[PDB]
Amino acid sequence: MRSYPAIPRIYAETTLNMLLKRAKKPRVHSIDEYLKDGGYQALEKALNMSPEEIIDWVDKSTLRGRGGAGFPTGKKWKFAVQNPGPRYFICNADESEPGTFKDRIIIERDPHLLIEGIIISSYAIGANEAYIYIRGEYPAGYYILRDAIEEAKKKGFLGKNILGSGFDLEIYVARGAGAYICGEETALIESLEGKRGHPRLKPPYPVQKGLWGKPTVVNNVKTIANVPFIISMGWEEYRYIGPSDYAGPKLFPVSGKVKKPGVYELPMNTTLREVIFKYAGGTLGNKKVKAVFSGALDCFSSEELDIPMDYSPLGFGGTGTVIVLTEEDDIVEAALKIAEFYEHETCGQCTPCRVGCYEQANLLEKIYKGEATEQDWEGFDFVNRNIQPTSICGLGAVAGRLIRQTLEKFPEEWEKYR
Amino acid sequence: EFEFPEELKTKLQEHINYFPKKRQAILLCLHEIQNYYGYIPPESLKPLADMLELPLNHVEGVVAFYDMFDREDKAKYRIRVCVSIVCHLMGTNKLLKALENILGIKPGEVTPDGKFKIVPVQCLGACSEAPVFMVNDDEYKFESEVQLNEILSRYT
Ligand SMILES: Cc1cc2c(cc1C)N(C[C@H](O)[C@H](O)[C@H](O)COP(=O)(O)O)c1[nH]c(=O)[nH]c(=O)c1N2
Ligand code: SF4
Ligand code: FES
Ligand SMILES: [Cl-]
Ligand code: NA
Ligand code: NA
Ligand code: NA
Ligand code: NA
Ligand code: NA
Ligand code: NA
Repeated sequence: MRSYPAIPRIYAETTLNMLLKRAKKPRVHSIDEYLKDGGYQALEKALNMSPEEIIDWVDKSTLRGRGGAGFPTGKKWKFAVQNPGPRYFICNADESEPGTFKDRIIIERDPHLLIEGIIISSYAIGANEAYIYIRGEYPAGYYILRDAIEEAKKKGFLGKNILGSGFDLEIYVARGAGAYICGEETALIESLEGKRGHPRLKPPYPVQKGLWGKPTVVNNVKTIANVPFIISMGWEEYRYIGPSDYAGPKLFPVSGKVKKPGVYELPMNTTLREVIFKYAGGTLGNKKVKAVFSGALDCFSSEELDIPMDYSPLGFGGTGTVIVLTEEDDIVEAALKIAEFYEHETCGQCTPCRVGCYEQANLLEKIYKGEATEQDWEGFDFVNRNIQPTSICGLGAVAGRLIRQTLEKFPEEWEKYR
Repeated sequence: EFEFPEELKTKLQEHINYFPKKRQAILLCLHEIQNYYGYIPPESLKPLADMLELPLNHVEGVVAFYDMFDREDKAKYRIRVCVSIVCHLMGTNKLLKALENILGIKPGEVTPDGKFKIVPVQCLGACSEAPVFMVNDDEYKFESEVQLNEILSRYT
């Protein structure tokens, strides 16, 4: 039996039986087991279709990006193909945001779903070279993908003239080495070109100018994973899954003070309360929910649990990452941990980001330890509001966001530190 | 001067020949070097620069940017402990205390026999199984001191 590094068995549960159909089980599903559930047949179907028709189905699916900005996938592919080739396809598997551990279970348990979607996607946009960029702290995933890619090649789904279609593809797997910024799509590309992970000024978008200056689609693991399903069922059936306006399965990583922490494949009409109480089994010790941290992006109070988990103007949004804190949990100490993350992850290109992420964390620690001066307090307020100016990526745009929200929604807890 | 052993230079070449361009293999090459020596030996950078057809400056800048790489301390086993939000809520401090009791060291430190180094890391992407730690490529939830002790005993 081919042995991989030890991986914790993250709990996974689905009501939709799609992205988690196999990945609900904590083991590697290899190609024979995947082929037996009709795997790779959406590929065979896609190869009998024009690249344009595939683009068109994916568009009419209303599929939107799962890396957290929600950009329409079909529209993204259209933009790339309107520019001359050669073109490149990149699967973004960096998943390094706190509270986020969903992309990894697809990689580790159902590699072939991902690979199948990479091939269809590559063919749709005319790319003959694709890449998975997987974070370095995911060693088992790396080795699982390398082996699954070889299985796929052996059975003839990769290489030259795949299934007699005249379409060539090699998938290369790159590893990271400790940087959340390399999940930002331009920083990822820089790292693939063998450089440091410094984000580029956008526009240009990668679909115009990306890897080696050429048109490049960067899609997230889960986005790609929906592609085999769209081709398999047709775009009409995919759009019947969940709300008309938020179509498709969504994976929700629920962590913190919950009885049943793990990954939940649910439709997007699900509420935040239903995720924690109906699906994740309630709280540890039945304590009151104080806050939910949407990864390192937002902070929801216990008065905002009856919102839907969609990109709605009044929805949770983000990536549906649910870290739960209960009534006895120090919100200021939690914010510090969020401050420490951005401090370690700024690339340093933009000055307000470089200094702001540093100083936010440095000053917030002074506050937490009760060694902050009056000016340290007022400076902390100022820098938290001034990390964003001149920033070229979304890190510097958000590095003060969650913390601001704690200040505003838990003012009485902060005053205890003053 | 510094030359890489034959069994290792082979693997670096495999990496270099794998991607369409040599320079794309820098991170895999550095993971390999660190896997072989226990750390990134400072004298390894120049020869690798030559194999990737890159300036030494370039390579050194890369080693500095990527946190997994260590140019300072050799260790047979790196114990990556998550110090981010979820593991903290669930008992990062209990794992560190248990590591202190068993191994006698704190984050940043190496055992005197050069066998274990404790490296504090950001979210390892296993937050549901917090508190999380890795021993080289192996990843685990921490439950107790006794449980920790048994796991570490497996690294000889
Ligand atoms: C700081 C930071 C960090 C990340 C990102 C952005 C930023 C600003 N993005 C999103 C990324 O830029 C881009 O939207 C996706 O790669 C394309 O995903 P879709 O497939 O369209 O969702 C991102 N996406 C992803 O797939 N995995 C990740 O780990 C991250 N991390
Ligand atoms: S905003 Fe921050 S992380 Fe993004 S490019 Fe600028 S310095 Fe780097
Ligand atoms: S916060 Fe520790 S693994 Fe995510
Ligand atoms: Cl999703
Ligand atoms: Na199997
Ligand atoms: Na990374
Ligand atoms: Na760091
Ligand atoms: Na501290
Ligand atoms: Na001070
Ligand atoms: Na990990």
